[PDB]
Amino acid sequence: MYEVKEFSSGKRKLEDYKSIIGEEEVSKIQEKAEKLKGRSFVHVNSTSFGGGVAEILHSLVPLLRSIGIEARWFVIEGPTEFFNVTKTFHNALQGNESLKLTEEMKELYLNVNRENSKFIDLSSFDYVLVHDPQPAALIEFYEKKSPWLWRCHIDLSSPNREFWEFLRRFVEKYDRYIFHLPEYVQPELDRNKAVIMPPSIDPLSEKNVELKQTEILRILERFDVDPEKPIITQVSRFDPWKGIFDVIEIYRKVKEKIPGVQLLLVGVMAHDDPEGWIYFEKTLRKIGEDYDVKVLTNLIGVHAREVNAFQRASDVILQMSIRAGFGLTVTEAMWKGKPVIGRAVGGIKFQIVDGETGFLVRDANEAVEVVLYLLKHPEVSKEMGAKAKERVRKNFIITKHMERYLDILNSL
Ligand SMILES: O=c1ccn([C@@H]2O[C@H](COP(=O)(O)OP(=O)(O)O[C@H]3O[C@H](CO)[C@@H](O)[C@H](O)[C@H]3O)[C@@H](O)[C@H]2O)c(=O)[nH]1
Repeated sequence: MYEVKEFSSGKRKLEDYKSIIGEEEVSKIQEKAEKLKGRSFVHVNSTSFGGGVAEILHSLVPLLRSIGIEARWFVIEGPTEFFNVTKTFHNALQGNESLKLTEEMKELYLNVNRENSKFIDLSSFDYVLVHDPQPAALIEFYEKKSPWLWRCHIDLSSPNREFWEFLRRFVEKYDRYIFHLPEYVQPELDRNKAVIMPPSIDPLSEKNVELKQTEILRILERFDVDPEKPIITQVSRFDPWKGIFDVIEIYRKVKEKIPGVQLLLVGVMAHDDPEGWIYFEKTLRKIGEDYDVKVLTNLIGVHAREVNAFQRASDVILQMSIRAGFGLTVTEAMWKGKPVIGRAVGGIKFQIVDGETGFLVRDANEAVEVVLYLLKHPEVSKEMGAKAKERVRKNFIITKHMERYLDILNSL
């Protein structure tokens, strides 16, 4: 078990967001964190590098720090055979009821959880929070003297039975379980000690920070994207159920009346995600030699900062997911003042206030209508964008995410 101590984001302090949230909120926040001043609020997970969760802590911990709470962050160490197993666990918990949980696995998972719990005495802190499955078992290697919270960053609606019944022996021990959406809360758990806490975006990160026109134009020209013509964009993982092919049809029907329209299919995926690269290849084969369609991925040099650009340069952003999680992508777009058009699923039906911040449609033809409408009425589009930004500012910001943590600690 290791400890971060440093923070990439730097010294993320509430003050760094004052301009973004206003002083009434910066106060409302400071007030709620005084009643917990000097407390111990530690976090435990699997890494401080590869992961959005890690990126969240790098800003969330400093923040808690700078507001009177002695927040601290510990990580778990381990051999490949542990993460490969936890990878199986991860996929098993999210469907894929074709994986087998063997004893060799349980031994390794639990053991690794044993050795890592002898480096730091988590039970000595006022509040303990554990992130995802990898360290969920730490709770039975100490004598609780304070509340322990279980933060889940994945779906648990249709979990491989075998695997859930195992992880459940540890989860049920925590005082509270935290899920992104009220569809991830497995019934085997007491819905009174369950908590809905949507993920959040950080206004000051590479992905969301506001770039300067010159840079946006440098990234645009680099990927042969004409900013002087209209642009529609869908940011997402390349898999069979994200509407990627529907989007391609919306771009084509739209393109009959607006022959200059461009489509940006943006997606960052890990190189050990064969599934996603196959679907990627399939998309290119489907698009053919129509270069008004831009397939932009990290294979070609696209990362957080380029994604930022692509979203800012978009006139309309889509999310025709058939099956979706919370949809932080819709959150980022909304925060950038863009009207979103997407199916009503997962976090997409929650974030979009149809007809106000964006539109919830049922198919591609309904999608085509609204894209033309929006593109036709840039003022209506400016309006929908402005209100969608506010919804984010008042509901899904990292500072609002933290304030949610206070509310929970103030209720123990
Ligand atoms: O091509 C991409 C796709 C995503 N992002 C970033 O990732 C976030 C969006 O993630 P979403 O695209 O919101 O992630 P999910 O597809 O919802 O992740 C799935 O897989 C997760 C576990 O890995 C589960 O917890 C989720 O519920 C499940 O929906 C955004 O903030 C982006 O910054 C990119 O930069 N490029």
